[PDB]
Amino acid sequence: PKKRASNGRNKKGRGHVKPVRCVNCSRSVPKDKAIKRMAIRNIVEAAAIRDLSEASVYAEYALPKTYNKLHYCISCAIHARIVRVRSRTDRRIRAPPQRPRF
Amino acid sequence: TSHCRFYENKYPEIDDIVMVNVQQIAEMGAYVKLLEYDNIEGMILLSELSRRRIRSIQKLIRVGKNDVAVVLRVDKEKGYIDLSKRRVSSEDIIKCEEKYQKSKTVHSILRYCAEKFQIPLEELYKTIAWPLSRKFGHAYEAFKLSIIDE
Amino acid sequence: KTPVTLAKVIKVLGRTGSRGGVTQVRVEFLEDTTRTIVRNVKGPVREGDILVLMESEREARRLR
Amino acid sequence: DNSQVFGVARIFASFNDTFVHVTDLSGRETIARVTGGMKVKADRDESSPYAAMLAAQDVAAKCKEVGITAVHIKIRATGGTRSKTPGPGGQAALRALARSGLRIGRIEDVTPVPSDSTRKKGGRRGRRL
Amino acid sequence: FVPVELATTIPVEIQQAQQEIKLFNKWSFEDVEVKDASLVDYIQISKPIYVAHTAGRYANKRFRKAQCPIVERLTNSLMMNGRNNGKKLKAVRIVKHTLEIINVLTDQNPLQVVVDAIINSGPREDTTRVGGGGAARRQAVDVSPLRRVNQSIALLTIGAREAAFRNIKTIAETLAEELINAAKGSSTSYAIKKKDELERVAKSNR
Amino acid sequence: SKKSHKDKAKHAVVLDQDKFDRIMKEAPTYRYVSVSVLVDRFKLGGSLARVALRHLENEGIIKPVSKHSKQAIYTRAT
RNA sequence: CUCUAACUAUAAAAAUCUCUCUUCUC
Ligand SMILES: [Mg+2]
Ligand SMILES: [Mg+2]
Ligand SMILES: [Mg+2]
Ligand SMILES: [Mg+2]
Ligand SMILES: [Mg+2]
Ligand SMILES: [Zn+2]
Repeated sequence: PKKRASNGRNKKGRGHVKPVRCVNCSRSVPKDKAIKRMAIRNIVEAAAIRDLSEASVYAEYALPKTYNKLHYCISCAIHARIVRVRSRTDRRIRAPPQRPRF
Repeated sequence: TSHCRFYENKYPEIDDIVMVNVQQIAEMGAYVKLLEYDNIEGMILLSELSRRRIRSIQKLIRVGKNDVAVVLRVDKEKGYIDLSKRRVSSEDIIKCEEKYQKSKTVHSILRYCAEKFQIPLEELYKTIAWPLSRKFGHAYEAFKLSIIDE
Repeated sequence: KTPVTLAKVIKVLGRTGSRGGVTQVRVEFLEDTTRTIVRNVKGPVREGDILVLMESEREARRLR
Repeated sequence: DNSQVFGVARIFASFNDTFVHVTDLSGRETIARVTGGMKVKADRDESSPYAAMLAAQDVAAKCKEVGITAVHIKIRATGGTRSKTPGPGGQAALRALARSGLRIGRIEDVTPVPSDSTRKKGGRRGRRL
Repeated sequence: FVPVELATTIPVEIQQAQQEIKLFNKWSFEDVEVKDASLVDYIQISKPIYVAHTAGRYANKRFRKAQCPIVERLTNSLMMNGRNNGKKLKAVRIVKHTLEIINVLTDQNPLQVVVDAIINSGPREDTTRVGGGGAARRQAVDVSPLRRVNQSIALLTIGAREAAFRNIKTIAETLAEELINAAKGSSTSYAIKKKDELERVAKSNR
Repeated sequence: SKKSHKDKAKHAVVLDQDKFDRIMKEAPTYRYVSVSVLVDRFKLGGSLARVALRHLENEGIIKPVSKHSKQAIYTRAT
């Protein structure tokens, strides 16, 4: 039976979208059923911020960030802990998991 | 008595392919007598033992027999060796067997001489072994020459 | 050389490892007390111990 | 400027055997190439942070002998059609490079990112494991 | 020194100046100090004791094991085999004989020799099982100072035990030899040899 | 049921005159004397280890530190 | 009744299974 009224795709009026590959297993999966995660982070972690600051010329370097949108498959997304199985009454909710920190 | 390593130093060198006779195994790894060199034990790590996944320690170790080996790190203050067995190529084991056989033939000959003369094997090596290895590069080749050319 | 250094724990970050027998702490050097590392300990520790480290660049990574 | 002789650190961290490869400003001149697999035994802990740590210490010693005192970090992932996410070792390589006296300037990420080109390896269903 | 008169005549040496509590009325707990700073507070030479034998609840809470006198912990770790498991007076006698023997060889008040041997024979970096079965290895980690004390005591007693086993020398003499050799860095000692090998193995598996 | 040790007699079951001059000569210069120490030098069987060890308490050749059974602790007389 | 910030990151191998199933009314 229908487990998802949206079918998981989130297409609703296209018929076909262009697939994208998984970052882990390289699964040719449609771009909308290709759960996306925008990893924006520091090129140097908080573990080495002090070390870099003490041992860097150009006092108060901006310490540029790194940006990458990861296109996971769905099997990896279940397994690589990105997305989790949910209650059938919890599948309703599409909001992100409540603002990890405020 | 059997002592006095064939090569230049009692302690080993860096990255020198070695030639082991295993004696016992502990939990950490195998402490193995070195027969290519004089007597000093080497440590073969468990994680660095087998090409295949480790499943049967005694099937591969074969306590009481000889095998090939490679040295990774050495200690030059009191004597300690780190050894590996996984990283041995398909062809290097052949040169290892031939070197073992020739060095063991030389060892047996000179041990026979020392046992007949009751003088420590080190002194007989002092008078015979390494000046010969300096002249020809191999004591066994020089022995064959002495068979032909005196 | 013998670069043996000491490090007094300021906090213990739970117990990690597949065995469940190792712990993870945040150590701060006897010198330069504003410079800290996270390190794995294999044994009973609490706030006050002084670990002995042969390394200083190493940082603890959760054992799985 | 107080005559800080500059180079570019130019770390390359794949998911195995990270690279630390310092060069001059031009980049046509290569010095102190020593890599991660250069210094480890397990043939697979080449990507481990300790391998990159040791490689970074060696390049720091070599370049300090050379005369270069400050370096420019150019972090590169494996790039291309692959995962192009930075390897585990390169981060520790950068930390160890900043540790050993060397001064740090203009960290950059220079990973090669494509315009969705040259179909990825693995087949349609990809690596099944 | 001021022998107190009583209807019962305690020996003079037991009456002399007894605000100077000694271990076996022979060795002074003062003059004994811990060279290493990491293992202080886990070696209990600070308190005085007249016997290396006390029925103390040193195993109720988590960390009272440190507050046990270090000589008492050595005694408790000597009594380790099925054939001799409950016998502790024998262990006290063995430790006493070891202390006099160590006093004979290089006087160096034997409590200091015990402390120095314990400091030296304890490993500073160890390993743990982390391998996920197929890729099973060892993994380098650090040791707690309390576990350093525990492990040093353990290998010292094990070395003494297998030195005494089917051997002419008594257990006290073998323990004294092990303690003397571990006071220095003499690799002939079994405990220091195990320490060195374990630290080397941990180095190999960073 | 083995034969690995291959031990010899390795012990003077009966004391001999030259061995007596020995035990007397290094009666001093052995800064610690015991049964095992005495037999370590191959010159005493082990039962006469106690015999020679007790005999040295004749003219104060060595001094007692403790005389508990199952062993003995003696230092050189100074 | 007034607000848009923090972050990572494991995939070794594991095949198969024979009976026999039995009422609910004050
Ligand atoms: Mg279904
Ligand atoms: Mg979806
Ligand atoms: Mg339409
Ligand atoms: Mg799967
Ligand atoms: Mg009984
Ligand atoms: Zn995938």
